[PDB]
Amino acid sequence: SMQDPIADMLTRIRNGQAANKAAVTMPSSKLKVAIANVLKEEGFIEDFKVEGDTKPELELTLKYFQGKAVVESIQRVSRPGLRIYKRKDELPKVMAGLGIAVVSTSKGVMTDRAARQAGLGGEIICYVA
Amino acid sequence: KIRTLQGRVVSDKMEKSIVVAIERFVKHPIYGKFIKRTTKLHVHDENNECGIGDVVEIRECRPLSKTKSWTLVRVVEKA
Amino acid sequence: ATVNQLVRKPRARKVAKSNVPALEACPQKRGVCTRVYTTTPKKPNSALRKVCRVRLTNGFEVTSYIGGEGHNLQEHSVILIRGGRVKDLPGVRYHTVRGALDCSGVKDRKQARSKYGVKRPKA
RNA sequence: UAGCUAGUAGGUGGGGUAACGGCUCACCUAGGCGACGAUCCCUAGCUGGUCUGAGAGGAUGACCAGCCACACUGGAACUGAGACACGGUCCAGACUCCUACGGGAGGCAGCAGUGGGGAAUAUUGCACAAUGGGCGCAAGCCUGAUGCAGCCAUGCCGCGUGUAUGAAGAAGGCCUUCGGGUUGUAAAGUACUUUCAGCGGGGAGGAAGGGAGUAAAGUUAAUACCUUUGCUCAUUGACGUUACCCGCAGAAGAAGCACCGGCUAACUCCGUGCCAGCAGCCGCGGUAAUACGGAGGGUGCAAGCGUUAAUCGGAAUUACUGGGCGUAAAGCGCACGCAGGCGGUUUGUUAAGUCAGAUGUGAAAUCCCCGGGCUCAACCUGGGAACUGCAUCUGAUACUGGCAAGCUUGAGUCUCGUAGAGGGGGGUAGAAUUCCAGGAAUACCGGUGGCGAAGGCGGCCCCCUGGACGAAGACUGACGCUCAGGUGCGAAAGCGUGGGGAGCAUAGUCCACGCCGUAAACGAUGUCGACUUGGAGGUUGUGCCCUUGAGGCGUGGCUUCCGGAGCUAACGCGUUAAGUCGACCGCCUGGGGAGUAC
Ligand SMILES: [Mg+2]
Repeated sequence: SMQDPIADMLTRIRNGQAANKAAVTMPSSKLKVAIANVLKEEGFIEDFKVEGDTKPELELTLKYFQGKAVVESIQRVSRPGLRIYKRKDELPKVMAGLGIAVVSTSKGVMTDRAARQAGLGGEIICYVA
Repeated sequence: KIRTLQGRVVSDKMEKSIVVAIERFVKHPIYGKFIKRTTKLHVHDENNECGIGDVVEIRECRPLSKTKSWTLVRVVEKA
Repeated sequence: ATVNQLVRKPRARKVAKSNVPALEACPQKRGVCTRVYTTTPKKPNSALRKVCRVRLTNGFEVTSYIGGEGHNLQEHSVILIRGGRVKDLPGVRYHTVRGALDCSGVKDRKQARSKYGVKRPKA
């Protein structure tokens, strides 16, 4: 990317959700390992392998259950220059809470249940559905 | 001790008196954007011990002159 | 638009103006009867209508339609205006209070009385 | 409206106020504020909240409550704890008033009233009985603040104007195809009850204090006096011939108003015939008007109903949650860029951004939820929640941000070649072409080529210069992308000054020095970056491969031509986007008047 590494990643993934390729790959900062170690665990994709040490870079495995593809409607919201630092008792539940809401907390990125369990919100990263 | 408001020096063409701007973020009240806004307030100091371009710690004081109600405490930056 | 195009200048309005300029924030103004004119409407209509130009009290002079079923106007006395423009005649953007100071009612309507100077007939 | 400002901006000093002070007077210093909108002209009192909106947001500031400003119009002060002083003084005037002409009085932006301008907004009311105020040792005085009463459907929430039964489906009205139908169980007539108003009689609480007596452990002469506590009588309301309860008549006093073509709930007939007329838009009327006028019947609402005026809503129709620009209004003709906005990649670190935790604080009253009181409801009300806020301590380090340290892909310099109407100057000169000499500029290549940021630029060779490209290496370590103003380059003509005159429009066209910035200056498609089915041709390279070749597989770059998904109102775009996005800039919000008035 030039001027957001995480926004321009989220174009790269769901273009794989429009031709149903197997593996996708983007140049991977240490933040970017902490991105898809949430999407795997909540079940939206399957497996990933970092590789490279002068170009640290990922091998994400997609997940399309049918002709239907699992990662339906992912959206970045906090785009740079429009930071929305949510207080935690405003929190965006995604699609009546049926999805997950990736929030950049202190204690990590892994965020469904920061509403009650962790107990501190922050900058939204992206809605996920 | 109030907050020890950090600021800069903009100009010194005055007799024992300086001009301080202060960096300051804010939510823009209707759009939700962060505009870096700065103010401009005259500050009393005697020794001319800070130069044009430093970084200054400031508390309030008695209103000495017109247009100037802040004394220097100390300086944390050379020119 | 971009956020930093709405910042340095706000969203300006879409300004709305008044089309009853005999307000002065009022609903009814008094008038002293310049003439009675009998001009004609446009192409889809016929049958020339009854209008009067009116000398107001704010300082203006403007025209007004004298509807009903026949009128009673010697032309050096008082009327009262209502607004609510006629579509037909070019320039008449008013009405008259049918039954007011010096401009009495119409000769015996019996449906929709109150919008003209017709009161309860006999009972 | 882009410049403003000298007591202006600052410092020693005196002087000055209750207080810091340029608050003033001499002196020195030469500043101060400003695109994060100063001076300027126009307009306006500000908030808690009211209205509307699901929300954000939008117009509002009347009432009750907070805070300033002003007392006929300009001034200055005196007293005072407090004023630059509404029912005080002085200086003027101005109106206004009065005068023996010499002079004196005047101020409803107090309540109640007149004139008047007005669409229109009320009584020359009663009481100190309440709660507050002032003065007091209280008594009490005083209070056009408050407590009340008249005025007016201006608004809100009740409430009645009767309920049963009843057809022969009555006379009656209009419709009628003359079979009838409908009004209509409607009425009549039998049953039945009097709310409220009429009228009659008793009849809560808003009243505690105060004053009088009489008791107490009071402190002092131990019982004088007084202060406090408890007891006893008399008491004390404007409203108010009160609220409410009770008594008797007799269906008895009590129903309008708009619409009826479409949106929009309700229809048929007479009269009129593009005349009279309706109307919010669509529109109706020129012999059969479900729209005009009238009559029956219907609809909706109701003691009001319509009309007009006024704000939001529908309006995603100024869009932050919630828009758009290839043709529907809309991408500056094009370039670098200043202040602005925005970060590759790793570690350290700080804790401002933000999250968390409390502690302050957000006046009470409205809004909101459980709960009380008026016979219910409006309304009055107890407690909560909420007031989305700002300031402080403690905590958190993932993102972001300043400081410190790095690494190679963004970018950038070098080497090295390659292709080319990129220009500037200098002269050159014909495949061609009028006059008696020379003005012009390409025939060919010439094209879907090719250059450049665009307008653009084509003879030939050299000269100074401009950009891109490829093959490798090398090192710089974020050094970048974008742009309001800003400054350049700017098709024709026109014009200026200095000449010419053929091809041929009589200057001008042509060179040149200066203005002029204009246009289909129309990819009618800002810019950079990364991603996604493609297929055939263009042209520039250059790696591998018997190069064994004109040639294959790659692999660079830009430009064509048709087309998937996706998208678009279509038409269509479609790896050079308009498709999925991110950062930033320009611009539009119905047509005419108008690229015009000043
Ligand atoms: Mg009583």
